[PDB]
Amino acid sequence: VMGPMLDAATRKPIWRHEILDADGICSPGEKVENKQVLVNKSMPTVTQQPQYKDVPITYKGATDSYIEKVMISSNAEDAFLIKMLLRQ
Amino acid sequence: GPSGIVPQLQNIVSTVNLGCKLDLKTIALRARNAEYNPKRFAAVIMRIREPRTTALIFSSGKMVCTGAKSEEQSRLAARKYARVVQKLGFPAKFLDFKIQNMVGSCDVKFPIRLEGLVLTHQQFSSYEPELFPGLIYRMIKPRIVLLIFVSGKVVLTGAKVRAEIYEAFENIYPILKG
Amino acid sequence: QPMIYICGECHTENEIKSRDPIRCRECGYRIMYKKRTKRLVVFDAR
Amino acid sequence: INVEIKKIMKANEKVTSDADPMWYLKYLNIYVGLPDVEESFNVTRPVSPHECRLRDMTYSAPITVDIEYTRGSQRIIRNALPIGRMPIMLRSSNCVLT
Amino acid sequence: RAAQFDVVKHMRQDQITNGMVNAISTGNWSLKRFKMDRQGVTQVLSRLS
Amino acid sequence: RCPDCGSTELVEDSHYSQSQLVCSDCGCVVTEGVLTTTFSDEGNLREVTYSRSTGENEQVSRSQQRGLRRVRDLCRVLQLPPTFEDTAVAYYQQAYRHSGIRAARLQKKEVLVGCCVLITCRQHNWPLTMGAICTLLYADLDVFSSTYMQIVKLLGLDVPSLCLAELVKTYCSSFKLFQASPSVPAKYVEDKEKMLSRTMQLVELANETWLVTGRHPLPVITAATFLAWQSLQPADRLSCSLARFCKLANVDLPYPASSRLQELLAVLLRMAEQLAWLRVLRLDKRSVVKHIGDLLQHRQSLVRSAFRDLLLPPCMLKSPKRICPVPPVSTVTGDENISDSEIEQYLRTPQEVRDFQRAQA
Ligand SMILES: [Zn+2]
Ligand SMILES: [Zn+2]
Repeated sequence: VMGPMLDAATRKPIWRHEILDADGICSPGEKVENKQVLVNKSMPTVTQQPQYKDVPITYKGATDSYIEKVMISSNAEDAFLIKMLLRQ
Repeated sequence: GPSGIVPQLQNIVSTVNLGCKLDLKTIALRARNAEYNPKRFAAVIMRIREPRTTALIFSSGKMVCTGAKSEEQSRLAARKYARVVQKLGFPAKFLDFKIQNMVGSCDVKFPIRLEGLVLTHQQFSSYEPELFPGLIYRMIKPRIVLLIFVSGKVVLTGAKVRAEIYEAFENIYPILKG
Repeated sequence: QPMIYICGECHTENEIKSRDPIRCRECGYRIMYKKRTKRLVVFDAR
Repeated sequence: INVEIKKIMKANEKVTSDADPMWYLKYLNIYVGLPDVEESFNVTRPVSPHECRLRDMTYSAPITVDIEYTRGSQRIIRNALPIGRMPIMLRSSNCVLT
Repeated sequence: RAAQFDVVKHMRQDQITNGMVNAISTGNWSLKRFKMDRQGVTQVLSRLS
Repeated sequence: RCPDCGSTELVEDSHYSQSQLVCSDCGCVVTEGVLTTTFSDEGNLREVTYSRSTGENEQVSRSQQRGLRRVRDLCRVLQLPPTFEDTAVAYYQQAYRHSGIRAARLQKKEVLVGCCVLITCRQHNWPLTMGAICTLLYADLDVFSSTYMQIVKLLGLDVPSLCLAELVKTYCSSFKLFQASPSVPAKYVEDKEKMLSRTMQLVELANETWLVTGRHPLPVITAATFLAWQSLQPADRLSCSLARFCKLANVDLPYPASSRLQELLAVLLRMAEQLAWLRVLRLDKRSVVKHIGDLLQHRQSLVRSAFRDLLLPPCMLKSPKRICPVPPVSTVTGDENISDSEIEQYLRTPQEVRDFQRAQA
């Protein structure tokens, strides 16, 4: 996960990365709108350096939602896991 | 500069083409120092106390010599073996002398924290303490293989001339110090 | 500088900023939560 | 848990190979222990149901047997050999909650 | 091998756990002994209230 | 580029349900509508490995399929997550290409499977003793090592080092000291975390004192555990022996465990001499058992002070006044022949020739 890329003109993140924190994941208490991104994930094209391609977890829906909490954990297979709880 | 300690050679390996056919059984029979045991291996071994060396003779007309401290001593030992073979009745000759290997060792007189060396040189410095106490390091200029120990001693092998051992020691010394 | 997480029970501040396994430094727990956002938000009293 | 496992094990307590006989394998007893999770360095810790709900894991306990078998000699016994893992119904006899 | 082997080197663990865990989750209990293929024997607990 | 304006300000955008690409500079659609799969065929989806799709997996020799099945079964009998199994099978498949490895004897292939699963578990930092894996293979430890070095040299792959901390974590849990079993008195049950911390700090002390480099870690770890357990209640455990300890714990003690323990005791006395109360009390190897926590409390400063007095192999710490003496120069090889009676001395007389002929008749 890469941090929110920052606009060279206004010196702030582009609109689509509005709510992301410095570590590329949403921040509890913020308001998300339709078509923003919750987790700026990119994965490598292995399917000389392997190029990555982006696959963000976008938020869909007809109404804005508020984020209540965001947790992190690792399984035994060292797979990171993120769960978000959205409110209306 | 050096720490005042020069690497010391411990073994030298050399071989020659005898250029004639030989019989293992005849050499074993006619020589006091010969050992022959075809049931285990089809070759005759040789020993002389000066230069202190062990050698082998083969019916194909080949000899290998080892145990000397210097390449000239190994050549002397090999020529002594060739003299013995010739006086045993074989028309042997000293053709195509070559040095194959020589082993040296040295010391730095300070403790070596091998973990740092493996953590900075893992690409070439193979460390594994379980099966073998010493660290193993292979370096390229020249093509030498090194063994390293916590007491500060080092063993060097794979060279042809003492200059290679000296060059390798001088290159490694700054790495050993830090 | 790094992002500070909150553990499961002890809620003592924890920090990762790397690919390390998610494990609290004090207790063996392996769950974390992000701290609340720094910015403000604006609500309607209706 | 308390009786039927024992009944099954007694119903299939023994086995042997037809080739090269006098070699056999006998079970003696079987147990189901308590719930836990595999830590990534071969250790375990007890876990409450809610942790499992959050981590998407499975809530289960280990199955262990004590075995008798022959290899040259017949005096070879193991006491705590695991065979598998059993899901645990919440609030049953072995659940942490009861 | 002429030297005797021990079965201890072939105590498989996955088959029991898979055979149970998947059986509960998918909700089918196929059994060759009775040629029985039962469906819909498990459900997700409904947390409406 | 926009056909209407030539610009490159095109941004893909979606209306309420229409996916489209619009020249944001001038508002002119250039690509709209898409085609996608459906959920009705989602449950019908299958998979064919690309290798099987390309016609591969038919060349697997019976011995190759046997060996990969060995990789799988070995991996699975240790309840490892499947990622390790698939990585190990990939490593074994990668190995199988070289002619010098496919051409080998059966035990070679078995040990290959062993060392392969070993390198994979090392890659994931997972601690495991080579002894146990040798126990789970028919082959012998020496051939195991020989092939291990052969393969690491052949492939030159990374070999992450075996961390001591993780090994302590794995090995400590193995004991039965922490449950009130009928076979052991309750006198010898403690807190697992306190025991772990005592042993952890002792092990790091041993590490920093040069007690671990170039030697077996399992005996030093065992000793540290024994002393930690004794120190947690010196009142009675001081009367217990390490042999009794391993009997109680059902642990195969390494032969050099006693020697490692003695070395650590010597280091312990060298440490005890630093502190005022300990040095005044004139302690000994036995009675010191009841101050190890105190020593560990102030480990760092006292050990830094003590180093100014290092540790090296005690065998060569016997004050060698001479180190690597320079041998005399004897590089001279003569001119052509320094002597000739040597050949006469190294050849048999006809009597001894007949004697040799009759020797082995
Ligand atoms: Zn915590
Ligand atoms: Zn345009």
